[PDB]
Amino acid sequence: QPTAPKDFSSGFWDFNDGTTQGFGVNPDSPITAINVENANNALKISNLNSKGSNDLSEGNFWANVRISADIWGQSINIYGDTKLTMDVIAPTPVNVSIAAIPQSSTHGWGNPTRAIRVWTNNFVAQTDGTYKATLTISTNDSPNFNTIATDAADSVVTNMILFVGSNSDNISLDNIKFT
Ligand SMILES: OC[C@H]1O[C@@H](O[C@H]2[C@H](O)[C@@H](O)[C@H](O[C@H]3[C@H](O)[C@@H](O)[C@H](O[C@H]4[C@H](O)[C@@H](O)[C@H](O)O[C@@H]4CO)O[C@@H]3CO)O[C@@H]2CO)[C@H](O)[C@@H](O)[C@@H]1O
Ligand SMILES: [Ca+2]
Repeated sequence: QPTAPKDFSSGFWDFNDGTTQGFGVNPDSPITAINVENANNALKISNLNSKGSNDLSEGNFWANVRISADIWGQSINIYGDTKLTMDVIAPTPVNVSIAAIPQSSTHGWGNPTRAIRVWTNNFVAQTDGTYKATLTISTNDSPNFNTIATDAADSVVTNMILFVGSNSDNISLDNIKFT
């Protein structure tokens, strides 16, 4: 049930248009019974723990669910960029593991070198009641990200795959952007 973006004028995924802005379970995901929807102007990913998408290690993110913006219909020039950052939102401080594989027309895949984790102690309470952590993926963590960001001949991200793991059946991603 992924839904195309209605407004991507910010140049990054802010999920403020009520859509999953192209995101949904990836065809090659080992896990599929994961819910991906828009809630509270964010990308809400439910049941990660119940479906075994809870690997929190650095190199076994292969066991986690893979999501991708297959019906995104947009793109982002990332030449010269060095980071992929996003806010992880949850009602209580949880643990979330994220590995990413940005894709371009000529650089379709690269095995992530490592997944980046934010642990409970990384979450800060928000006045809205929820807790939020800032997760950042460097080009050092994703070779395909480094390849695209350093390839002036083809530095346009046309899609992306995220490996998402958590010990919480309720987390949200928001403001996923390259900088
Ligand atoms: O073709 C246009 C279409 O492409 C979509 O992207 C595809 C990639 O093109 C495709 O290469 C990629 O395939 C992955 C596959 O999903 C992985 O599961 C698999 O992983 C391998 C790993 O590479 C090996 O090193 C390791 O030893 O084993 C694992 C599995 O055992 O690797 C292949 C790549 O070789 O899948 C993408 C989609 O999931 C774009 O997303 C889309 O936008 C384009 O339209
Ligand atoms: Ca938002």
